[PDB]
Amino acid sequence: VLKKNPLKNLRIMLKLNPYAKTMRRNTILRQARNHKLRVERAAAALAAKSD
Amino acid sequence: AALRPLVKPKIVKKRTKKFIRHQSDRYVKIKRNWRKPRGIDNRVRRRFKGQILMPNIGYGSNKKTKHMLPSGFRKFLVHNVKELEVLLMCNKSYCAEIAHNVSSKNRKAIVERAAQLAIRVTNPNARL
Amino acid sequence: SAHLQWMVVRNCSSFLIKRNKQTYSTEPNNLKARNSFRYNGLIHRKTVGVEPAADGKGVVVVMKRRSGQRKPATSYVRTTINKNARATLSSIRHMIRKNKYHPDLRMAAIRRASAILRSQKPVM
Amino acid sequence: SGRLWCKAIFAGYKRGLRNQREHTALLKIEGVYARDETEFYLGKRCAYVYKAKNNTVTPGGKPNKTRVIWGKVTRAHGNSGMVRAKFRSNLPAKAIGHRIRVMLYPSRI
Amino acid sequence: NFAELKIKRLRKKFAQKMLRKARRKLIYEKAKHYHKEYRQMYRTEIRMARMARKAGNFYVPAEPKLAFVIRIRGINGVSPKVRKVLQLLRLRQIFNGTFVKLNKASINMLRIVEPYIAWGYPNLKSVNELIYKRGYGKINKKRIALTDNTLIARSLGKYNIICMEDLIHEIYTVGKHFKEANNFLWPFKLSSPRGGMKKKTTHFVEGGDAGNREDQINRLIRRMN
Amino acid sequence: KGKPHCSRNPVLVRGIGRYSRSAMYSRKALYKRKYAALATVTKPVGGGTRVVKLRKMPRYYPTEDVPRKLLSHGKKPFSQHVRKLRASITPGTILIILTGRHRGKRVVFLKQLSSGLLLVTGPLSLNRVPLRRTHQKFVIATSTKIDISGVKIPKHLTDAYFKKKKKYEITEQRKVDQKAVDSQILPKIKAVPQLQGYLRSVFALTNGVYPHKLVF
RNA sequence: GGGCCCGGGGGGCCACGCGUCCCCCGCGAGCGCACGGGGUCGGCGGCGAUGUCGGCUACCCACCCGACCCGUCUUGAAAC
RNA sequence: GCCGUCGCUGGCAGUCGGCAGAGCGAGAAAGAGAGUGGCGCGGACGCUACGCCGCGACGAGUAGGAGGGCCGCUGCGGUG
Ligand SMILES: [Mg+2]
Ligand SMILES: [Mg+2]
Ligand SMILES: [Mg+2]
Ligand SMILES: [Mg+2]
Ligand SMILES: [Mg+2]
Ligand SMILES: [Mg+2]
Ligand SMILES: [Mg+2]
Ligand SMILES: [Mg+2]
Ligand SMILES: [Mg+2]
Ligand SMILES: [Mg+2]
Ligand SMILES: [Mg+2]
Ligand SMILES: [Mg+2]
Repeated sequence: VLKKNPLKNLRIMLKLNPYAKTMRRNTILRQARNHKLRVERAAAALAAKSD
Repeated sequence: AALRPLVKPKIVKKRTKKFIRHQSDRYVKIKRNWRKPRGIDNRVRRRFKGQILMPNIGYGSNKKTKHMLPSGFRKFLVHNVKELEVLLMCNKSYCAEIAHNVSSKNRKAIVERAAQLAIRVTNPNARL
Repeated sequence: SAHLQWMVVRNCSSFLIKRNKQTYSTEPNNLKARNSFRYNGLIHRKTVGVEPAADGKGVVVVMKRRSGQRKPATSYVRTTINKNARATLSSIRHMIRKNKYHPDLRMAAIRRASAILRSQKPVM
Repeated sequence: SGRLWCKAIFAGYKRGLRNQREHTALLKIEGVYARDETEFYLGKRCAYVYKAKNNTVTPGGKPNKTRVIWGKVTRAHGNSGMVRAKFRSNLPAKAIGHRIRVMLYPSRI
Repeated sequence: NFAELKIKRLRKKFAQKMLRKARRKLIYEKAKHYHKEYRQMYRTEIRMARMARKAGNFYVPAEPKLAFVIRIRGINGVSPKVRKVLQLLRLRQIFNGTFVKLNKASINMLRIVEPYIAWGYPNLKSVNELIYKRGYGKINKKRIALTDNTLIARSLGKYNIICMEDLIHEIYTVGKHFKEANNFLWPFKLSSPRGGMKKKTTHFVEGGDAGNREDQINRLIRRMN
Repeated sequence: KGKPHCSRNPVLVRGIGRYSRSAMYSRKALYKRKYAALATVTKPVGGGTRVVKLRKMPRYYPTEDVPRKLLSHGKKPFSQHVRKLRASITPGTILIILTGRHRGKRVVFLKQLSSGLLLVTGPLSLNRVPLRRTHQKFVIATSTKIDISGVKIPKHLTDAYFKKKKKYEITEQRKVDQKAVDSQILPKIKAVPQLQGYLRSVFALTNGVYPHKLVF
């Protein structure tokens, strides 16, 4: 069998570890939520600079 | 409409040049056939840089494309008409070849029988 | 028996031929014409052979009967099929398959009969 | 109605001090002498144009004496804007210090 | 008749299918419990370090039980005792790595081969790259790639190590059957370090790469692998 | 019997659902969707009725057959591939065609075709370039754009319209389509100052001008 | 912090059924998509019967790099 | 990727076909086992078992040793 790299390949990582599905489903939602919180903090800082 | 083989793979060759013998250029008594040098202080046999290469086992061709012609066939030497019923079955893989000592009146019969049996002859116009 | 005389025939037979890193057998009853145990016909009790006819048209099928094994004149029986292309191969397939007569060689006999038909077909 | 290829001078082969690997060619494209600037030419097609005695066929025209050896710019070399190329047929060393054509139509723009 | 037979074959196929699904559920929940354990172990060291600084004292962390050893020098011109220790640590070619647990025997076995090796204390993500990217097991004395968890579970199922996460948990949190897990793991055939080396011959303290580099081995594992 | 519904969860990462399997179970609502449990044709022949056979056994067998190949999983034909786009190539830009027989010509880009080639068309009075397909890689994309969104492109033209049939005479449909596209392009490019001369003039490299140095 | 984050008065979840007793507080089926046990196209363009296509090897020549004449006795040979 | 060596003394007699039901890559010492009461005649290759096929690692060499030569010369018994 051709050894596909689990660090690069997604489904080989899923075959070796089902919990990698939830590990990679998390830290997309978390990083997007933290990015939206960063945008909200920057908007509050710009509103404080304007006011 | 030449006789095509069944499968035509890419015949890769690791080396096409001849392994000429050491100091075959200098002397006329030395033939081009390879003999391994077995001296104490020779340059080729202990693999100095920029010398004559040696016939190792690593230069061997693939087993799928070994003893294979550039057309895609494997040679088989045929003496008479009776040896073409041997090759009527193995037609798309192996080919025929007429011997040098066969006369033209029998080469005509061999070429005619191989044309009936759809067998490719490497020398179809050997005497004429 | 079978393997007992195959261990004798396998290297030093008169039909054997070896050149160009190839090995064959020039037997009249050998089909696919190469040196093998399953394809050798002079040894086995049940032997199917496919040959061209004495005339230009037709294909003869040689069947080895089980009774006269030590009698070479009454061992083999020859039948001529001078029929069309599809029903000739169908007749040989019904000879080898449904009679329970050596079913390991039916497809090779069909290939050899197709080769003899391609040979006796007129050339382009 | 002008030049559609960048000027590049073939310096030499991929070589050590006492060995050369003639399958990889070293190319010196004019005008670029930095690793941050040689990132444009990565992947372009290049060819040594030369003319010979006998006529050879030409796609889209009459047969002429000109011949080429096509290739592909693989990756950068050094720090001074040198670059590598792998060709299908190896270059002759008659072409040492002569012009080849690197192209633009394998573009990434 | 072949009436009950095909139905019983379908029932056996369904039994193997639900058994496989139950084993997948077990592997998933073991990996989730392992993630919880790694979170707890990562936070508890920071907690112990914070409470000592709050009280005004100093927290000495526990010495790490596991090390990763890379044979950085070649085979030519080697002392016979040093070569014996290298072949007992399974370091045969250059740039091979092994996981070695620590004790008084292991520290002196690394001390006797310090100029020819580079050994350090690896990180969890470094163990993850070494096990996932270069996962080679010794099944029937053969270097077979670990592409499926059944290959691990066929050899180490009696030691409750049935998946890649079980193997990573054993190697990182060294426990009972670290010997069997490490002997299942083939010596990691690693590449040359990208970019370069500082110096191969001298020790890491005196401007080189040989010897002990505790936290600095994670820069070099990612450099080679 | 039921109408087909689209994918519930969005494409969060490629190959990764946005929700987990239990939240997907609750969205599918499978708690209340539970369940439990030719070759012969008879034909009259004027005798009796003969039973003919379809896909009958072959009359000819070759000397040797090849075995079947293994089943690859991700090897699509050319029609089923995904068709990529650059961020610079937008409908409205002016491209530079290089490798064709129209070398160095600055030609206006129209739209993306179905097969993957670029439908590029300049004015026949300006560029002398017809309704031509160009390859995406074989084109320099210059950031000089026009407001092309308010046009009525013909829908009958496609990748099969420009495929080579087999001297080549120009049909009247090509002339009608060229006029219909030119009448939509020409006022929008003549509204831009000095653009028609830029379309007529050819691109050419000269001394001291290098594509890694200049920007466009 | 650890105990399925012990227990009582907005977000994620490898949790899905019914009936009985005690303690604690083994077969449901159907259709596709595809980071899934090693490449395919169900994609194409040109040049060709009197001057061109292919021939790796072999005939000759040119260029770059390498490159001291074989056997021997010898610790050590290209050896003055 | 290809060649050879070594090891698994690994696998292949299972081509068991209207005298039929096409398997033993599967984490878990062992049976797709017998019983008795409550239309259409169809299915590629194989296996010179001194052969075929699959996995892994290995590959320098003087003196020297061993094996394979469908490498070569001459004569004899058979055979084509
Ligand atoms: Mg010496
Ligand atoms: Mg010119
Ligand atoms: Mg040394
Ligand atoms: Mg680098
Ligand atoms: Mg020199
Ligand atoms: Mg002497
Ligand atoms: Mg002496
Ligand atoms: Mg002396
Ligand atoms: Mg000497
Ligand atoms: Mg001297
Ligand atoms: Mg080696
Ligand atoms: Mg050796």
